Amino acid sequence: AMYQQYSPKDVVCSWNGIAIEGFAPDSFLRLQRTSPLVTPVVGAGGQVALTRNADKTGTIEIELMQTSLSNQMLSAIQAKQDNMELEEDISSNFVIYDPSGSVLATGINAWLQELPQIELGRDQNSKTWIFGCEKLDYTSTIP
Amino acid sequence: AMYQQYSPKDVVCSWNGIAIEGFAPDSFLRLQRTSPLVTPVVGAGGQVALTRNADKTGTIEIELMQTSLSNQMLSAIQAKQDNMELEEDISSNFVIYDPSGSVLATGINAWLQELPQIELGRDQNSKTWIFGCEKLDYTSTIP
Amino acid sequence: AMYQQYSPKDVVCSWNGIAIEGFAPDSFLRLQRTSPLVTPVVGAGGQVALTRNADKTGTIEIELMQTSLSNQMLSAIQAKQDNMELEEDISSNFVIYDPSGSVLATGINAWLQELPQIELGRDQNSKTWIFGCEKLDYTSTIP
Amino acid sequence: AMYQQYSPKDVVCSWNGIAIEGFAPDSFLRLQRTSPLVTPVVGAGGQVALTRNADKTGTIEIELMQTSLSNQMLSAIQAKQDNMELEEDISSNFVIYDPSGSVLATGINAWLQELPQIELGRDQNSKTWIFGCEKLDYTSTIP
Amino acid sequence: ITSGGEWIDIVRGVDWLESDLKTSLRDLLINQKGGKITYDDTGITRIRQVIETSLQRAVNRNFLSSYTVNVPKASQVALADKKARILKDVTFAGILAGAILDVDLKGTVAYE
Amino acid sequence: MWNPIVNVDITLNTAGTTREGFGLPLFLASTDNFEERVRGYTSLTEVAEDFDENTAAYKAAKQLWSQTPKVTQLYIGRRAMQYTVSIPITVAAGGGISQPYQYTAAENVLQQFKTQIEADPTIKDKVSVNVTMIITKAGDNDFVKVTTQTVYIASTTADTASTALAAIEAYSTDWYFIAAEDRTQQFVLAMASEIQARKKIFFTANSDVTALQGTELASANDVPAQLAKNMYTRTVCLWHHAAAEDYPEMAYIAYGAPYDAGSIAWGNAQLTGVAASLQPSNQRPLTSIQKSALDVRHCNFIDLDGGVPVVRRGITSGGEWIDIVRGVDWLESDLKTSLRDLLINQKGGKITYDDTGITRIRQVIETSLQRAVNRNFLSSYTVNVPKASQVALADKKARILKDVTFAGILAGAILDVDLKGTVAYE
Repeated sequence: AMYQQYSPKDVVCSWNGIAIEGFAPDSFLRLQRTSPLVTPVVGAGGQVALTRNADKTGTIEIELMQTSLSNQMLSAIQAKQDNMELEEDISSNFVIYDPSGSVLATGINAWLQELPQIELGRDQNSKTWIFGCEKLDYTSTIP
Repeated sequence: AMYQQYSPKDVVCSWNGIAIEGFAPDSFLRLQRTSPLVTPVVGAGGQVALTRNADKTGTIEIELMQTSLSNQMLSAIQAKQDNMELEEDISSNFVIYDPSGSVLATGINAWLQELPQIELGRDQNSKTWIFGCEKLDYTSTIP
Repeated sequence: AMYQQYSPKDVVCSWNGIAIEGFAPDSFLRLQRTSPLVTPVVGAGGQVALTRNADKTGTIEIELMQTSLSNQMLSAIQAKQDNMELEEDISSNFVIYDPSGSVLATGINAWLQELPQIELGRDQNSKTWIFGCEKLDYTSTIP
Repeated sequence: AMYQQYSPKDVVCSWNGIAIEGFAPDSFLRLQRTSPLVTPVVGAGGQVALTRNADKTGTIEIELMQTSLSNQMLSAIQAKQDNMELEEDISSNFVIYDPSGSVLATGINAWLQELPQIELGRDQNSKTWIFGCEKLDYTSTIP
Repeated sequence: ITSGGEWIDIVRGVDWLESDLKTSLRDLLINQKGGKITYDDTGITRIRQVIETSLQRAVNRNFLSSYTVNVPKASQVALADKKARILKDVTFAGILAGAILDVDLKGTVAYE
Repeated sequence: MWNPIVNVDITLNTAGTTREGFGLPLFLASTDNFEERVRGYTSLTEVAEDFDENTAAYKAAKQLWSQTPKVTQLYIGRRAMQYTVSIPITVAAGGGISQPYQYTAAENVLQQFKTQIEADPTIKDKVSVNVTMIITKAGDNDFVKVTTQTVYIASTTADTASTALAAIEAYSTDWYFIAAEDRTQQFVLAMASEIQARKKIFFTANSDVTALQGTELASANDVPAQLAKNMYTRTVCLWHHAAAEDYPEMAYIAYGAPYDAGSIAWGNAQLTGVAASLQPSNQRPLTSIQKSALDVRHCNFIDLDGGVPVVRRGITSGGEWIDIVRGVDWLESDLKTSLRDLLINQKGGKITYDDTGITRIRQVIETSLQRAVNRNFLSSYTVNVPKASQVALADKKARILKDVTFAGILAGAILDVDLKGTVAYE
């Protein structure tokens, strides 16, 4: 037997009600936790006690093509959020749909954290957008 | 004469009662001690005295394919352990079976320490799971 | 030639019939005298006369891990001594066993003097217990 | 064997009927006694006599995040106690629940002693609240 | 001590150890609700793992001090067992810790 | 039957591991406890059932399994027996045939028993009776026993080494080492002469005090000297005071039996629970002169390096190291098995009598010699085979291949060291 087949074409990302499209040629998505699950402590005599970290935030980096139209939407969304009172909410779930199940995480209460760097040359350079999340939840299809 | 032949096919890893399968193309397993065995101290006159460290913990890094089914099992196991009281035990022996004897260590009272980073591109990227252990025991077949 | 090797693993402390275990990662034991042996006095003309102090008390500070089980025993022992008449004895010899001979002192008629400070954070903090002694005796293996 | 595992997530503090939440990133709790248990006296001839101090008060310092909602509750509680007659009682037990047993003390008849200092910058600064107690009792699970 | 000379502690500890092994392997074999434990080295290593964990549970109590486990290769099991769906030839060993109950003492007193 | 889902039989008896190597031991003893001429056992517990603690057949087995790792199996042979009767009965025969006899109130009683036996139509033909009285074999009977207070019984071995060895070989050929209970000069020499014509090794002990004196082998005539004079390369002789009624030969056998052939050295061997060779008169370790006297006879002994006993040299009576003999025998066996596997399994084809078929045999011979080279037993080898175009036609009709030869070279080891030095201020 062989495992399920991966297909970049059938990967869809969404946030704030819009769909993000125009993935870059390579490495168009990254997910990572901020801190590890456990932190061991070893005494001078060799005894071990475990600390279970409570932090569960993370980061979602999505990278797009230079002339993708999704760049305009994110800039337009960012411009709106700068003119909103602190009481108004700016976070939304970052949902990734992948029929192959190669992505195991979803972003709970994600926010926009950084803007892309812009570079120009003879060829096209990608643009990286960075997001945060209150809790990067890892789930699976229960065997 | 020539030494025994190595065979990746006949290597099996197990932990928490499940079998971990779907090794990555390269470097699918790593074992290492946290501290050295001895630490010399040299005085201004050249005398030497040896300190024998009591720490014996270690780390076991196992790396799997992007779409391997063993990724779901570990996520499902991790999700359960987050909803358990501190009094309940979460450690188990990490047993590696290798008929060639190229692996000399076993993990005593190992725990899950970190979750894999997720990246996507045109091709398939591996996923790294990291474990700890109270005592990474090195054994051998007595000559 | 080289001197004897130090080993934290083979250090055992005892007091009041119980064994104290679970040493902290660093600096888990300290011994010190309260006063110096001699105190010179110099006149206006340069003459010198020596005073030999009779005080020989000291202090023994032992530091343990945050979740060590020896913390409970000492608290339970302290709780008993608060409900005892002044005529009852509360002192006992503090014996340190060290095969390397790097510790040269023992506590004669030691008592519990202070309780640990408790602090909590993301990681584990040690707990310091302080003892006194009527006479901190320095001995050696006679050459 | 290894000791019990510490977990900041499962630590709960309570006082005056309210629950205090929103611990700071580091060192969110501290407990300490005001005076030592014993005070030795040494004569000129070397004799020793012990004084057993009767003081058992202490201090509990709990530190919270800048925008934690528990800051408002404590300010509102403090405002009420300023408009109460001296005959009315203002003390209450400070109870700390910790399943790992790394905290050995509880505050009997604790009162609010100081208000936090307020500082603002580019980032978030914590706020420290200080309490007293008639008797900082150290207890343990009897072996 | 029992009438046979063996300490009660040893007898009771051995019985508890057997019970723990029996419960752990039972929990592994049950709860395969929709799958198999195949009769190959992959399935045998999973049993090795639980046996080792259950013996480590005894080592943690300071009842034992060390242990070893041996299991057969799936490529050399007789085919009668594969039809009967049973695993044999599993063995292990252990070593006991001990305690102190009496003391013998001698001393001297002198002017010198 | 109903079996538990998990079955756990925990016990408190510590156990050790065995090992498999080249050759198995056989102990030839005077016994009547079973009918078969050879019977095997796998542990000392089984041996205790058939034999009592005071028999030599039990001491030999007890010595063997003292060493670690253990030997997988042990064989015990049965010698022919003759029984004698006197006046200070029951007679048995092969197959469980037993007949009692009785006369009521010496030559008259013996003749009464003889007449009763010779009149019995069931057991008489399988035994013989003669007048004291003597009972021996007869016809096909290979087993006979006599038991029974006015009548006394005795027993004695009633065969030579040659006959017993032939009778035991005609039953079981699976054994390499052979030791014997009997230690008389005649039987030992006969057995040594017989084993020399076979691919087996004969371990024996000795305690003759006349062996510890005299350095001239020409004049000496004890058993070790006679063995050395005959150049019996397949006989191993060990000197030990306790060889009167104890069997350290089996411990020495078990020292190296569990291991592979040709890859170990039998000298400087450490035996568990075996004391050094002591002078019988004052129970003190042998002096250097007595050790030299044993040395000239090619007889082994247990030496003390100063605090530890160790068997020294480990050479056969012919001067050849035991390692060489055992390695050569294993090499022959390996060649024999490999060529047998090639020749068999041609189940539907041929090995034609041309160069194509001869090269295939060359290949297996070379592979089987490379197996020995890998052990570090040999260091190099060569093979030569005939051309199919020059083989005589008689061989082609007989379907046999001849003129195959090979050569090898041995590796060696180190067992002693010589050293010199100096000390000075300069």
